[PDB]
Amino acid sequence: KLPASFDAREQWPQCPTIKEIRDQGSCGSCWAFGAVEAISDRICIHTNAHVSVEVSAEDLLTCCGSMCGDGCNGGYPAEAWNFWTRKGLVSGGLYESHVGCRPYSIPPCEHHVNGSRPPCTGEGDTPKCSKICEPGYSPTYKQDKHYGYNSYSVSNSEKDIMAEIYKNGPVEGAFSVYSDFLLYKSGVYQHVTGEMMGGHAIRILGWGVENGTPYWLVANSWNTDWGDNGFFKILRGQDHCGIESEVVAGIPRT
Repeated sequence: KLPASFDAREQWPQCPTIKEIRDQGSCGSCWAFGAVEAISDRICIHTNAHVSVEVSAEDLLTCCGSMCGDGCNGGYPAEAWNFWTRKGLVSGGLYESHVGCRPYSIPPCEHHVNGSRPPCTGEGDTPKCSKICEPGYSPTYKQDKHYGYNSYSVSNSEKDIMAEIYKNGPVEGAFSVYSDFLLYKSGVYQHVTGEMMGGHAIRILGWGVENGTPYWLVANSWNTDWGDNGFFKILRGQDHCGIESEVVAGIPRT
């Protein structure tokens, strides 16, 4: 029995990461961001908020290597969660936050919107895998690793995905980004036209029905000035743009 609407931000109010929107910068690291964001949320949910950390996008992006794909050139969500179970992920906050072991090294930028930051450019170089924490942070890189207990894909079934989010927290997903999605502002996105811009991985954290239209509540990784404060809603129940076909998650290892 699942609720008709659900928002992980309201279900687990003591988990700040669930509400946080990150910026992948000028790097096609969405595959890593959707994973570390969901993992962050799950670690907090898993420990009843006793442990709440921003898992490092940098660590995943830079240290997984070819197994996860091509760093800033694109990657595989499935392997992102596998890396978490196999090698673990240290903490790390936003660019220049000096938060955590390995904060993100790529600067934030304007993603399809005007703003005070520089406009995003084409996927840059992937930073090096540096297995050491930033100065002043404790514990050591090895000791700060947070491991996944397991990882799995979720079937292409809205009920299965809703049940997964309901029970275990936000998940990572991916969908086809068309040009008519770029200027999203609010409402339930439904693809009607546009050039297929490429697959994009994100974090799904809830669902609902807005004026009869069923939707998934999703966090993008394009900062807070893109979309609806960084989030968006997309049509649910018809594997729209493949939104229900690339869902992956996993349970944290204490």
